[PDB]
Amino acid sequence: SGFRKMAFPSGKVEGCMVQVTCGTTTLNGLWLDDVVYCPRHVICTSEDMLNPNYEDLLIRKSNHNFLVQAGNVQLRVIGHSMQNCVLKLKVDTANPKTPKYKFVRIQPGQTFSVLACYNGSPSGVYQCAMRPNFTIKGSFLNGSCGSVGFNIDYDCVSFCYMHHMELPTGVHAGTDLEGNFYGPFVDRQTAQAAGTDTTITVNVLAWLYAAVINGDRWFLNRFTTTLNDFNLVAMKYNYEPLTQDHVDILGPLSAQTGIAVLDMCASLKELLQNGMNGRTILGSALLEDEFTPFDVVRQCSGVT
Amino acid sequence: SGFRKMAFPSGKVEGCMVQVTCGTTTLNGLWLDDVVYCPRHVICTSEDMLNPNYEDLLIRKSNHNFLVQAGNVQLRVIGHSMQNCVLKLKVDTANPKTPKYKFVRIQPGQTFSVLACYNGSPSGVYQCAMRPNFTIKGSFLNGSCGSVGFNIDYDCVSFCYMHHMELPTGVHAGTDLEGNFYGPFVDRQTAQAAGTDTTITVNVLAWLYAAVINGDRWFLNRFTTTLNDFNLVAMKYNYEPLTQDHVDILGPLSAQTGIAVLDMCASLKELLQNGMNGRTILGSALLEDEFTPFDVVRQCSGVT
Ligand SMILES: O=C(Cc1cccc(Cl)c1)Nc1cncc2ncccc12
Ligand SMILES: O=C(Cc1cccc(Cl)c1)Nc1cncc2ncccc12
Repeated sequence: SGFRKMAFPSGKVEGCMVQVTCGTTTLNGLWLDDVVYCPRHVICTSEDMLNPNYEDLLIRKSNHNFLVQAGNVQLRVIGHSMQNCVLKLKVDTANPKTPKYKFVRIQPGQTFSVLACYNGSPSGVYQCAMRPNFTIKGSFLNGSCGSVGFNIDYDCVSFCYMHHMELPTGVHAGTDLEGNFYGPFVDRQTAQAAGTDTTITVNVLAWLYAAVINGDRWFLNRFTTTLNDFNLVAMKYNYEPLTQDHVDILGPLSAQTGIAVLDMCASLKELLQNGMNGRTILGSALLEDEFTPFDVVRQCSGVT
Repeated sequence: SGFRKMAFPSGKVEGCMVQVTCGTTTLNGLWLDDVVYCPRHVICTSEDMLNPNYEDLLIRKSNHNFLVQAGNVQLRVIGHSMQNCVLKLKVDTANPKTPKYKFVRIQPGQTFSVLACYNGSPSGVYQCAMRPNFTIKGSFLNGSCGSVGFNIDYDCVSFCYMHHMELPTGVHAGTDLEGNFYGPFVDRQTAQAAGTDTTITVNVLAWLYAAVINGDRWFLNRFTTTLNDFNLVAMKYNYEPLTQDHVDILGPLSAQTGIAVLDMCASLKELLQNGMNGRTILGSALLEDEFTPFDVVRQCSGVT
C-alpha cells in the first residue's frame, strides 16, 4: 500500500544523455543509435533569441562546430540537420547503451517522467503531466534544455518530450522528438499565451480510486450523478468534460473497488462543491490530476 | 524555475538489483561487489512470520538454497551470513555494475530516493523522508521487500534504507544496510506502535524558501518571531522544535532570499495559526516537509 508520485526508473535514459556545445551555448542531447537530438536553439547567441533566423544561423555552422561529449569522450559529428525545432547530429558511433525505444507524441492529460539534466549529466527524475493547454509544470534551470520526458513499457522507452523553454510565467514548453512543439509555442524569447488550462477530470477520478484502494475513503458518499449533471459541475470548476471514453478507461478501477464511475463522480462533485474541509486524500489537501488510470493500476499492481 | 518532488537518477542503483528466492519466498537483493544484501525474512514461510526464530530457520538453509538471479543470469552463492535483520550472500562474481558506494544511517527528517522493485526488476523511483518516528510513507506492494533507499553525491551512492515491512497502519519500516531497523520495529507479523510523529520544521522552512525563490510569495508577512515564541506554536501544532543548528543550516537559503530565518518562522507561524485560506504554495494546499534545506539548494542550483 501507499501512493506516491512515482517516476519510471531513469537508467535507460541516463545512458543516452550527452552534452552538446555550439559556439558559446551548451545544452543536453539525446544519443540514440548514431544520432544525437537536441533543441535547435543551441546554435543561438543571446542577440539571436528575440527572433532567431534558424535557417541562416545553421548555415553558418559546420559539423565540427557541434561539440558532443558523452561523459568524458568526444563524439565525431559527420552530419547535421534541422527537423522542426530539433537538430539531429549524425555521429560516427552508435550509442552502445541505446535501449529499445520509440518516439511518441503524447496527448494532453497523459503523464511522463522527466530526467532533468545539466551539461549532459543527470540531476534528478520526476513525474508530471502534459497539461490540457500543452505546457508542463516542471523543474528546470538554465542549461536543462534538451532534457527529455519518457514512459517505459518493459524494455522499451517511449520518448515523448524534449525541454526547450521556460515561458515568462514560469511554466515549461517543449517538443516531441521530431521537434514539433506541444501547444502554440515558438522557440523565441517572447511572451506567449499558453491559453486556458483545465483540471484533468479522468486523472482526478483515477486518483480518488487510488485513494479508496490505499485506505482513504472519507469522501465516499451516498450519492450518484449522471455525465450531464457532473459536466455542469465540471464546467463551473474548470474541469475537463467527462466522456464515455473516460468512463471506459476507468473500468478496471471501478471493477477493483466496486464503485461505479458515476458514483465516484458524485464524490468528486461533492468535493468540488464543498472542498476538503481541512482533510487530506493520499497526503494531499487538493484534488490531484497527475495520475492517469493506467498509472494508478500500474502503481497498485507493481508492473516492472 | 519550478519545484518538484525530485528523486535522484536511479541508474546506478538499477544495476545493483537482483532477485533472491529461498524456498517459496522471493524478494529483492542488492548486489554490490561480491555480496548480495536482502531482508532476512526471505527464509521464512507464512507459518514463521508470527514470530520467526531466524537463527533456527537459517541453520536449515545452505548456500544452494538461496537462488540469486541478476536479470536472466544466475549467481553462484559461496557463503551466507545474517547480520542483524539482513542476510549477506557472498557470490563468486563481483557485480560489474557496482557503483562507488557507502552504507549510511540517515537521521530522521532527512530525505532519500527509493527504487521500488519486484522480482529484482525496478518498477519506479520516488523521493520521501524518514519521518521523525522512523517510519516512511512509501509506495510498496508484496514482493517490494529488499528495495532500497539512497542518496547520490556525484558518483557515490550512499545507501541508507532497505525495505522490510508494512505495518498494519499502512506505513513502512526498514533497516540500514547493516540490517538495523530504523525505529523500534521488529521483523515479525505483529501490530507495532510507531509512536508520535511530528512535522519536520526545518524542511517546511526550507520549502517556504523554495517557494519564494520560485515565485510564490503571498505568505510573506510584516512580522518576525523568536525561537522561543515560534517553538510555543510548533508545540501546539506538533512541529519539531526549531534549534540554532536548524537556523544555521537554513543560512544559505536565508542569504539567497534576503529573508531572515526568524522572519520566515513568523510566516510559518501565521500559516499554522490561520491555514492557507484556500490558497496554494508550490502546487500544494498543505505545508510540505519532505524537502531538506540541502534538497532545496540542490534543486534550485542544478547539481549533477
Ligand atoms: O528558456 C530557456 C532558454 C530559451 C529562451 C527562449 C526561447 C527558447 Cl526555445 C529557449 N531556458 C530555460 C529553460 N528551462 C528553464 C529555465 N530556467 C531559467 C532560465 C532559463 C531556463
Ligand atoms: O510486510 C511485508 C511482509 C512482512 C510481514 C511481516 C514482517 C516482515 Cl519483516 C515482512 N511485506 C510488504 C512490504 N511492503 C508492502 C506490502 N504491501 C502489501 C503486502 C505486503 C507488503
